[PDB]
Amino acid sequence: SHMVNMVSNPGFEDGLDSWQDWQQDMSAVPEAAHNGALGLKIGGGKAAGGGQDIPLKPNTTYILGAWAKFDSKPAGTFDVVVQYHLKDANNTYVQHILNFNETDWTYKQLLFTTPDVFGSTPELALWKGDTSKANLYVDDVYLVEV
Ligand SMILES: OC[C@H]1O[C@@H](O[C@H]2[C@H](O)[C@@H](O)[C@H](O[C@H]3[C@H](O)[C@@H](O)[C@H](O[C@H]4[C@H](O)[C@@H](O)[C@H](O[C@H]5[C@H](O)[C@@H](O)[C@H](O)O[C@@H]5CO)O[C@@H]4CO)O[C@@H]3CO)O[C@@H]2CO)[C@H](O)[C@@H](O)[C@@H]1O
Ligand SMILES: [Ca+2]
Repeated sequence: SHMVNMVSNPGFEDGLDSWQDWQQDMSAVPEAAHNGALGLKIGGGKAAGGGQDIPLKPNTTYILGAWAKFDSKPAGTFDVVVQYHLKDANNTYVQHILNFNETDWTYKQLLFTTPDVFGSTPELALWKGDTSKANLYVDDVYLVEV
């Protein structure tokens, strides 16, 4: 079966379309492509990233996945995250996190199950917290209902 990818412009083949650019250090470039013509490059030297809002169903399991690599050895990580608050008194911030520190193309995925009620709109974050000179490439991001 072909399962719908909920991520808009998931392979950056439409450049930066549908991705919020938080630090102005994102570019869609050939060298960052694992698939197709383009991938996302997040420039090194400081923490930077981007993301998009993706409304999710309650009490539902999702696959979150991505291909990523640093072009040189990072100090920290690049993280692919689905994050949202719970509707509780503590405003609990839930994060489903894939950590990447690899210097070769690497695919990782996780599965998570959403709560009964959301406290905020789920956000898919591509967060390169690493502050080394290493550039980060990411491509073919997936968010898929099971
Ligand atoms: O800049 C203008 C622009 O801002 C937008 O808001 C952005 C903001 O710019 C970003 O800086 C911010 O980045 C945050 C990431 O979204 C979020 O995913 C990340 O969360 C961290 C978390 O802080 C950390 O504790 C966690 O550590 C885990 C480890 O990774 C695991 O290995 C370990 O096992 O467990 C720990 C604990 O769980 O990692 C996660 C993932 O890295 O924190 C970033 C901030 O430091 O995102 C904002 C959006 O949410 C704004 O939206 C725009 O409108 C505006 O133009
Ligand atoms: Ca691509």
